[PDB]
Amino acid sequence: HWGYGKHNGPEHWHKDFPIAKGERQSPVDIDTHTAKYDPSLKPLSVSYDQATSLRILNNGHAFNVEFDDSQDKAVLKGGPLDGTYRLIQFHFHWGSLDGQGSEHTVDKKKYAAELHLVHWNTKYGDFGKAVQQPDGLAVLGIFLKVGSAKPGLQKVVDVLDSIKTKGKSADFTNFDPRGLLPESLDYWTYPGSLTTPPLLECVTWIVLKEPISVSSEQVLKFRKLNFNGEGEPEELMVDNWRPAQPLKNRQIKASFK
Ligand SMILES: [Zn+2]
Repeated sequence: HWGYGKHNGPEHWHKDFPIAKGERQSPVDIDTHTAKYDPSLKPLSVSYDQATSLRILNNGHAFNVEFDDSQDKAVLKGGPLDGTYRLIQFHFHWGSLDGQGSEHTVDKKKYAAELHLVHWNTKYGDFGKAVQQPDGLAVLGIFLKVGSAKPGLQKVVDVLDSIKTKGKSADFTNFDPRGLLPESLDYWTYPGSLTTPPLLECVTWIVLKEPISVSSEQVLKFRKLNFNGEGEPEELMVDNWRPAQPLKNRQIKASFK
């Protein structure tokens, strides 16, 4: 029964998921004055040309756009990573107001939202095995600010009416995740965790420096989603973000000077 309310939000998660107070929790604040350039970091390789989206699902905490991860169709490699990581889903976290919504922060700045493209390391065979490993997942995080519309998001926005409430799904084929990327692939990277229960410390985070812009109408449609199921009391799906956690014994590395 975890969520983002008063009685079940991030500050309660540790009772059921004690690693919430662990050594490698996410998100974190990215201090651009202490992150150090690492010349051994390689460019990211994002290979999404054969991506096969299947479905979109309201899981009661966000919505997931799901992919076929039974072949190396949409993969992330390079950067800080060893090996090949397959895209399984993306989702967002967003606010009730444009001044909050992101999970990571940059010099304490909160963005309106944050996109997470979730990938698992093919050496572990399946997502469920990957999340048990410290190098099991690679999550590409992309900030959203409100400004111009993002044309490549509009197909997602327009399906949201069909998945208003928890447990609803809809076919969602032929969606191209390349339309969600910024121009630059400059990034920060650090070792961390899932940002939702079970909060497993299995993620190499790759957070892009450059935000994407979405329109105020686009974000407004995110905020019409519901956390509840159909026929239950309506509670708008907003503020589904975990705040920054202690960095502890970690360094954030930058791919760029
Ligand atoms: Zn996420």
